[PDB]
Amino acid sequence: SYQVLARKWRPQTFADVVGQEHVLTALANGLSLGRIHHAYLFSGTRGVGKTSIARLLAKGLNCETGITATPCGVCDNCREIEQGRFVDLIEIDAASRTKVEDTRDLLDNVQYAPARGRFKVYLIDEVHMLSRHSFNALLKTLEEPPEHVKFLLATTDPQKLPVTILSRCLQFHLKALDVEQIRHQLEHILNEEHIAHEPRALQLLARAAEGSLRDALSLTDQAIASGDGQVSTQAVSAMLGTLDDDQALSLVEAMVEANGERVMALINEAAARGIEWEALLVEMLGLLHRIAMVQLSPAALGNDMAAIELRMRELARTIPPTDIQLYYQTLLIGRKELPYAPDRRMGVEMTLLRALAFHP
Amino acid sequence: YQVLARKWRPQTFADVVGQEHVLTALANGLSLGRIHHAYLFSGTRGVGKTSIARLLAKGLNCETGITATPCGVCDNCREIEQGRFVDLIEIDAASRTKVEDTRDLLDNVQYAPARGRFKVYLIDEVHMLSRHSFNALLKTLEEPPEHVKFLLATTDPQKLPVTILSRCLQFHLKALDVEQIRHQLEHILNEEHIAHEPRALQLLARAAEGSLRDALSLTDQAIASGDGQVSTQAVSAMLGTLDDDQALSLVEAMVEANGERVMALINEAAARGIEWEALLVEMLGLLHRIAMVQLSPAALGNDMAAIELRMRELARTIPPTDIQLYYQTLLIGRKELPYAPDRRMGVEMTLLRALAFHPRMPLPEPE
Amino acid sequence: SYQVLARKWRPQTFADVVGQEHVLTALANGLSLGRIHHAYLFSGTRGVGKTSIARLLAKGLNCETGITATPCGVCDNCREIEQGRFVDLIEIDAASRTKVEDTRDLLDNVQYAPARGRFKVYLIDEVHMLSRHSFNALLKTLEEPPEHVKFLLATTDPQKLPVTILSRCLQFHLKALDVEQIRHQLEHILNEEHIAHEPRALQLLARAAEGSLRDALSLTDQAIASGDGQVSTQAVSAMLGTLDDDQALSLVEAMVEANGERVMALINEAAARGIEWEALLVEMLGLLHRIAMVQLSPAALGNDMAAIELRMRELARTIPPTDIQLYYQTLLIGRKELPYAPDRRMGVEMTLLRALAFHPRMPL
Amino acid sequence: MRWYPWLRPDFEKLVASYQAGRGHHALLIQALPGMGDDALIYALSRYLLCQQPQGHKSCGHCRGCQLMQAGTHPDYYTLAPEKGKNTLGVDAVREVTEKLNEHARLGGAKVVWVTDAALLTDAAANALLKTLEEPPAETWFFLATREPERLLATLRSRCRLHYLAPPPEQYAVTWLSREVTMSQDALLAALRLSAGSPGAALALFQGDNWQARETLCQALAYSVPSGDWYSLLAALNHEQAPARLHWLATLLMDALKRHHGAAQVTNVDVPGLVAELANHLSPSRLQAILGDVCHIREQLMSVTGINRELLITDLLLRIEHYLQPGVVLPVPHL
Amino acid sequence: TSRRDWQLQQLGITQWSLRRPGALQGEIA
Amino acid sequence: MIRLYPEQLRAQLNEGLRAAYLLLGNDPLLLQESQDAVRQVAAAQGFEEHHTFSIDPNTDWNAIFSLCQAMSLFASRQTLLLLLPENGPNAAINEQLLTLTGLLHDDLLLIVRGNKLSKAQENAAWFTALANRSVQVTCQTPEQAQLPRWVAARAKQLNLELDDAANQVLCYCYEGNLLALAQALERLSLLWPDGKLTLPRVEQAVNDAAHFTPFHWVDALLMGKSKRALHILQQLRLEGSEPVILLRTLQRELLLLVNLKRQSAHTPLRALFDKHRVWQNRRGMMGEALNRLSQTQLRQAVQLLTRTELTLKQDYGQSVWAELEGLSLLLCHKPLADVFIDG
DNA sequence: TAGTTACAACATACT
DNA sequence: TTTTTTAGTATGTTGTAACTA
Ligand SMILES: Nc1ncnc2c1ncn2[C@@H]1O[C@H](COP(=O)(O)OP(=O)(O)O)[C@@H](O)[C@H]1O
Ligand SMILES: Nc1ncnc2c1ncn2[C@@H]1O[C@H](COP(=O)(O)OP(=O)(O)O)[C@@H](O)[C@H]1O
Ligand SMILES: Nc1ncnc2c1ncn2[C@@H]1O[C@H](COP(=O)(O)OP(=O)(O)O)[C@@H](O)[C@H]1O
Ligand code: ALF
Ligand code: ALF
Ligand code: ALF
Ligand SMILES: [Mg+2]
Ligand SMILES: [Mg+2]
Ligand SMILES: [Mg+2]
Ligand SMILES: [Zn+2]
Ligand SMILES: [Zn+2]
Ligand SMILES: [Zn+2]
Ligand SMILES: [Zn+2]
Repeated sequence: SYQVLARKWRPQTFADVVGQEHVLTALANGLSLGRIHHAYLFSGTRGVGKTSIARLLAKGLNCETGITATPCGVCDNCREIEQGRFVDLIEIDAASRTKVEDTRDLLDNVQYAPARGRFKVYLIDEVHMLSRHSFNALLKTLEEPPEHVKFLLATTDPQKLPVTILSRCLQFHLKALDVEQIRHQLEHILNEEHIAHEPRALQLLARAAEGSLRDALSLTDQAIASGDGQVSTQAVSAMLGTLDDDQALSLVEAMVEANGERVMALINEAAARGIEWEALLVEMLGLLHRIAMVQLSPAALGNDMAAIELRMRELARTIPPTDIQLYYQTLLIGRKELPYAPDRRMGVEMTLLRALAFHP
Repeated sequence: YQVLARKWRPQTFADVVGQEHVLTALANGLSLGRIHHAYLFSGTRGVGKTSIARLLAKGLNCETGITATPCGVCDNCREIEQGRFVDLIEIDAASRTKVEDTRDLLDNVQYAPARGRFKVYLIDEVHMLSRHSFNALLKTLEEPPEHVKFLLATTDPQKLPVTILSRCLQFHLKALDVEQIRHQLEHILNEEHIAHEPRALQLLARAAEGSLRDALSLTDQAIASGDGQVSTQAVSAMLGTLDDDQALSLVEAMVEANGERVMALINEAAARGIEWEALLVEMLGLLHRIAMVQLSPAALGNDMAAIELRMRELARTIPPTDIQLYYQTLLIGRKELPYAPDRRMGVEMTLLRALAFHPRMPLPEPE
Repeated sequence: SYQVLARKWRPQTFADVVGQEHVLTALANGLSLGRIHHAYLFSGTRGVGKTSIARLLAKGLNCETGITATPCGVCDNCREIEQGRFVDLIEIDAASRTKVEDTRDLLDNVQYAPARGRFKVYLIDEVHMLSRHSFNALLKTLEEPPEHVKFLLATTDPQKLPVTILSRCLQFHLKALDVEQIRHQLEHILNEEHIAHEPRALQLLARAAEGSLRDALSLTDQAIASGDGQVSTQAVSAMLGTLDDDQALSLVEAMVEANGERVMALINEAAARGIEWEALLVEMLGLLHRIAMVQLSPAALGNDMAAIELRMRELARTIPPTDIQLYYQTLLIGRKELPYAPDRRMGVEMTLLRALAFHPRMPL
Repeated sequence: MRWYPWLRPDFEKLVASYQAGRGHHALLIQALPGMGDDALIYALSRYLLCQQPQGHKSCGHCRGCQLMQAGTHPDYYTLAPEKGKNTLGVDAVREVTEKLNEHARLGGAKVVWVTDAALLTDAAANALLKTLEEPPAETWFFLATREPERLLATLRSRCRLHYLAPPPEQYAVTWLSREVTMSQDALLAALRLSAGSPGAALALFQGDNWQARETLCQALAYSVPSGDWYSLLAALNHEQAPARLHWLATLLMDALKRHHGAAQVTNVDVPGLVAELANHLSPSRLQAILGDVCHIREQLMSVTGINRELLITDLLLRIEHYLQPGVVLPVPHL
Repeated sequence: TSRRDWQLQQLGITQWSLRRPGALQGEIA
Repeated sequence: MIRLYPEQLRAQLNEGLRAAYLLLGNDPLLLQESQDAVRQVAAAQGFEEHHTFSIDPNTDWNAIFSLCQAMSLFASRQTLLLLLPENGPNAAINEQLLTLTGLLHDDLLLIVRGNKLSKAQENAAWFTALANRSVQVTCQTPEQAQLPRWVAARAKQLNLELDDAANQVLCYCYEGNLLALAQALERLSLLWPDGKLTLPRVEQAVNDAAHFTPFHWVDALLMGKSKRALHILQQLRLEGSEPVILLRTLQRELLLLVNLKRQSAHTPLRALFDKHRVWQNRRGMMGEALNRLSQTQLRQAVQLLTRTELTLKQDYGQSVWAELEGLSLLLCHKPLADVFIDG
């Protein structure tokens, strides 16, 4: 019955979630006061936990003890909702039920009283792609639902929804989790699972997660599977191609001076070794941004990057700020068009060749 | 306990906010007695199409008689409020689109009303009806019996056939204004015994964007966050918008080529914990407002009174061309922001681009 | 009470019909000379008088006096037809009866002779809503019709009808009901109804009708209610302003004239209506593109936009071609950058500002 | 579906995870065409469906193996585009998803193979998210993609990524020289054209594609001196236009690289053609031509139902316009 | 041409030059 | 199988009759008139009952056989009317038809109506069977060149006087739609019993209704008739023609002009037409078109056409018609500024 | 012992 | 005299045949 971390560690209580304090505080206050609304809408980026919060909210509403913001988790209703076989909790996969006739059948169902619980929650997920007829059908019932029905909605792209449906529901916008929050969660999960880990390894995984905790756990499983059951800096670095010491710095220096032979040789050597081309561009962008900051203020440069401090400062004193902008812009275009190039290496060569023409 | 939008509804013509022109026409018609047989209501969301139509049905079937001021106490009035009046037939066109349903409706118009003076058919979201459904209603709508009236409400009347429009009187509602929304919120909160502040209500009204249902929905959310109080601090955090003073200060630093101050503001903004997309949007908004003021003195609204003089001096000093360069530079930065390695890096680099290409004080270029 | 203007003032004689000379004249000659066809088709814009003429023709054929172009309007047959309770006149709403199951029952009793009339006339309204089988059944009975029956067809979509049915009937295409003709009828109705009016009020309503007389009556009834029993130019002008939807053309005129105040006023009222700003730019681009082609050739403008032909023509003559190109190019750039603007409302305003003043500096 | 020597190490690692009972229900494998990714997936699926496994290899004699060999298995689902269709619709995805929820017919595991997730439509991808996130007990998904970036972000977050690296160039060229008989220059050119993926280069030699390339080079050799680029329409107008456009782009890049001065060039078998390109064209023109050739190629592959002759005809006429003096050139946008 | 406008051209930013100063109603300066 | 015209059909029927009549065409008006005339003649000769049916692959082949077997040696005079397949006759239809030819009696009459038969279908077995038993009449819609003669002759039939100006107006407003034109003359006669019609009289009772095809639009562009090109586009848009069809029809001709123009510099133009199998009647328009147009204009037209195609396929824009109007004016030799071209 | 469900053909709208 | 068409997903109406209440 093995299940991946992303499925095993789903929150079962409000205190177990990471971040989203404002959303939890608003929900907790409403239940305590009694200002319970009909329709709730959760929006945000992927992996933030819209479904987890919505499922927790349903548990509190139908809990045996009462309408509370801290579900017991032991009563019959709580456990069944966790398993996912609760009669009153109706979950609809809007991605596979785009047909309007499915929606019409749902509306005729709401007229009946709940079986056991005191509320009949209709959790609709991926609601951002229902047919236009399906949305319009919900308008009349969603405006004035019966006393004993609640609607919970989750979506990733609320821009597609009609303006009319949005006006009838409370909107909770969730923010992407911070790097520190992601790193703390990963360390807690690994510690509970008794798995070896290192400080820098977690930092690399959290940085690459790009604010999505779902993606962070997916990378963690990939590293563990290929890391011989352990997470190590060398294993993670080999997982996602990371430049070691000065691979990006040497390339940009050749590019600025407009030396074709050096740039091509560096690219050829890099290709033979084997690296992530996207990672190469990201690091090159980072150096250009740092050089621009140094020109604004010499103290901007951090003390950590003292190995190449002399080389970077020399570039700042030599290259006008305007030229740095052109190089920064060109590399952004290269990253934009990299997936659509005939080959990843070919796209990079085009990007570098374009930049070499800027120099007089 | 109950939802504000559902609990607070207009039960009389005096309780509606705005839409005076529509009410004047309806009041005159009922008083004179020149009652049509097909009304069409149009407008944006949350403007009061259904509320106005429901009120009209109350007046026609009131026990006292056909009056523009329903008593609200007789049996007919109260039942219509509860939505269980026999002679008031409400049809959800969104859920009843097939022509078969429409033909069933036309087979019941002949029968006389049970108790009410008229049998009123209220069709909501009528623009969802199928093409065949429209033509089925086309013939009967022109010459209905003496004891039937048709009320139609649609958000997008452009979808209806041209023939249907010519057969009915069409009233087009208008979006509520900021002042009208603010006054209604003050009345509702005061009647609900909930504390509030002048600035919080202005923000809620501004975010409503010409709708009253939106304002009530935001008010319910704000009350929950503030634990029964609607404070400016709670609302500002909820909307995720920083005060215009911080945004204006950052713009003032940018125009004067004071890079050190710009970096300091960014660091403070980072500590605050606000999305970096919001900062660019607000900076773009202020620059656009300056251009509008530079076009005409009356462009500036009453909401931005606190920083009225600060923006006026900026418009006088900065030439129009410089405003365009700053505005366009931020737009390009916003396009490329997703592709930057980090949000801070994208925003910071965008600002440095403006300083590098400053019209009068560029950054020092080394030899 | 007081009925409705449309229902109350139904035409009852060939003289009461406004315009449509090329239709009434042909019918009068045919009835007088006895040359009568078996199938008649009426086509035209909505609310132009297709049904009204059909009933008058039916009453004339079935009148007690005989086949006369001018019905007496007093005999028993005439009054019953007007009241709509005449047995020999069968009126069918094809829109509400589309399935062939009902059509067969209707066509079974065509063989029987009329009970109390010279002819048994079948009136079909919205005949373009009949299924494929219904057309086949109708065509079958129409190929060899008895000499004692007639078929009158009224529709606004003659294209949908099969070519076979079209070739076996004479079709009259009613024309748009002018502008002055609508005004004259409104003046006649109002003074006969004892309602005050002014010359300006009638002219504004006539133009808003746009060739449909039913629309004018509907607007006139609305204006009376707004004016509290009177039709004043002030009340009418306010009502029309609330229903205006020609913002895009107004913006172009204000843009060319360089009136910042006028442009902002148009935007404010447009926002109150709730227009989609993306749509507004697209239609403005179409108007600018259309004007440019009109300059290239006078025939580039068709009859689809006859309502605003005069305004479009004036812009082409005055505005030099270069200005149109510059305005069109500026709007193209504005549309591309609209998604990234702080707000859609702000995006349109900024683009219009760049149209009034400022011009792009192209390479080289 | 040919099993290649270099798939030996990768296959062993994946089997160990499943053999240990700690596998991932969703696996995404990225590899260039001709890398034998289908064979790796096929071997894994065969092992999973076997009822009496014998180490890593399947027994080949149980009922599951017999049904799999016959080509029909109750619990083996495949999602591929139709014969005439170039995309996978949403109806097929919903068909498989409904069947998965039912109890296993044979009582064993259920495996779903997606031939190419890059061909999924937007509607199809979203319908697969809910089932892929929390599939029922004993359900395994396998996906193959050429570029995970194009894949939907939400979908890509569901699966575990696995990357197959091409073998070293020296190993690859030796393998090809044993498979076919060609000169070293020809072998190097084919391998580099295929982005260093063996098997894809083998496809060029075994088929008639190599003759088409020679015709294009001869036509391009005549066009460059006279400048009548319109004559190349005959050699480019074909059902395999995207492949030929890629070849033309490679020639332009090599000439441009030679102009700056470099050692490695993709087209090593034809030094003469690249020399002529550098002499008769300037670096600025080469970049402009290269940019649009890549752009038009993307439109041809991406846009469905787009006419081919019109696009290529416009390209050649447009290119001829650039070669004229005093003509501006395109710049990349954002 | 100058280097400033050429770099802006390559950077993807257009320059707007005032055409009808009479349209603006204020102390534009 | 003697090809004739509908005008001569009445004279031919008066002289004598035959067992079968096979009239082919694409003009509904002419087919109806011929059908009515044959029916009237048959009724006069003593026919009492008539039958109508349709022949096509969808129609059961065995059903056609039963209809053929329905004929009997001893039976009353009957008339059978058939309609050719919409797509065209095939081998199975030929077998059914030639079976009918074997089963023929004087009592039964055969009438088939439909589109013109291709040269391949002319040599069908059924066609050879009715070589002498049937007559043929063409019912193709006259072209604009031959239209005014037809209008004048039809007017003379109804003893009406039409001026030259009136004739042009009727052709202009009813080009390709004879059914409307036929009834239009009838309505005018009712309005004016005098029988003489002038320009002011006809204009009052004439509306706009015409049918065009994409080939007509392409022909106008080559000739340079800007007025017709815009008029044709407006009619096509009102009808509801698919824009994609127009693009493809123009694409083949436009690409051919580019190829001919480019390669005609050093060789005589006559050879190019011969090797491209250019139709003889179209040589005149092709030759003048190349001289009028230039290479620069051709490139712009191709570029404009390409952008329009891309917008339709992916952007799903509804402004395709506006682009077509701009392209039409470009090909009419009148200069068109940039910004409209190439976006 | 007669009606309902499923399938086929044709038309329309939005991406 | 003979040439003409992008593709996918969703909704609605009418008519006919086979299987079940
Ligand atoms: N705020 C959070 N707190 C704890 N875990 C989270 C949070 N957000 C996401 N996760 C983890 O990510 C996994 C998927 O999250 P999910 O509920 O699917 O979010 P979404 O609805 O955005 O896909 C969960 O199993 C959970 O372990
Ligand atoms: N003019 C108005 N006056 C008072 N309340 C209004 C008005 N317009 C809208 N509302 C409020 O908005 C809520 C929803 O309005 P609704 O009936 O849905 O209008 P619509 O039918 O136009 O969407 C109502 O509960 C009502 O209280
Ligand atoms: N030619 C006309 N003369 C007078 N009134 C007309 C005329 N055409 C239309 N109307 C007015 O329009 C109203 C409705 O006409 P209607 O019967 O709907 O015509 P249609 O069938 O063309 O829609 C009538 O009350 C009539 O007064
Ligand atoms: F919010 Al998700 F899968 F990322 F439902
Ligand atoms: F009920 Al509404 F606009 F949302 F009329
Ligand atoms: F056009 Al009508 F009744 F509306 F004939
Ligand atoms: Mg979710
Ligand atoms: Mg409503
Ligand atoms: Mg009518
Ligand atoms: Zn509990
Ligand atoms: Zn009352
Ligand atoms: Zn009479
Ligand atoms: Zn086995």
